[PDB]
Amino acid sequence: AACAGRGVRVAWREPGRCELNCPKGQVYLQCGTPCNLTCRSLSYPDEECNEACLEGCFCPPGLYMDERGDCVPKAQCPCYYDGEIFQPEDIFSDHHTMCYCEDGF
Amino acid sequence: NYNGNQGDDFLTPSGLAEPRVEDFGNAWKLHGDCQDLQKQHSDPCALNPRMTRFSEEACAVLTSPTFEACHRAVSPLPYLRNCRYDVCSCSDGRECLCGALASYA
Ligand SMILES: *[C@@H]1O[C@H](CO)[C@@H](O)[C@H](O)[C@H]1NC(C)=O
Ligand SMILES: [Ca+2]
Repeated sequence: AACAGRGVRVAWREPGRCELNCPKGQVYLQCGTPCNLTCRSLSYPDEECNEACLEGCFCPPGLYMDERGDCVPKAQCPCYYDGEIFQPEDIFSDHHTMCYCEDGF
Repeated sequence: NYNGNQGDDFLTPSGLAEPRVEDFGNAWKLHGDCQDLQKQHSDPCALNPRMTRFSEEACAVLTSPTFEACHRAVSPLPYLRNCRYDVCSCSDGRECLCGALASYA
């Protein structure tokens, strides 16, 4: 981590030491982009994100991480609105609004 | 009012029981700019006639032999009316079917 703090990236993990074995369907990356991992990133796409590529467990390139931490296609992500969670193809309407959940938005 | 009697449950803050479920429910609305419900359209299958054949055929399971042990423990008739309404008028009649059957179970 101090190496990465100076921009030097080391492939130091091996089967003989400290493999970062991942939860659920996720896959290890020595450097992955954090800004678009979660379904919330689909639900709040206008928010800026600039955080560096970093070590961890990530979903494969076409899938987003759901609330329970497994990886789902973009169409299967739930949507977040007023802090409440809506499933795909949910509809609601109110005196002020009419909204629906698709592609995590 | 949880007094063991159905006959006064449509009581309202004015202290009278409205014979119309609409005026009853309207009298408990918290906000003044909310629209008063003028009439409650029972049996909404008229607005989607494509749904009625499945709504009948599927919700009739509540009165089929599979629930027969329950039919004398809880009357199925309100749950059957609720099921046919749900399946005829919701975003996914399969989910609404399962919710109505689960509600009776
Ligand atoms: C996240 O963004 C990268 C590009 O920065 C892209 O390669 C990847 O497919 C994206 N992930 C998802 C789940 O779309
Ligand atoms: Ca009562």
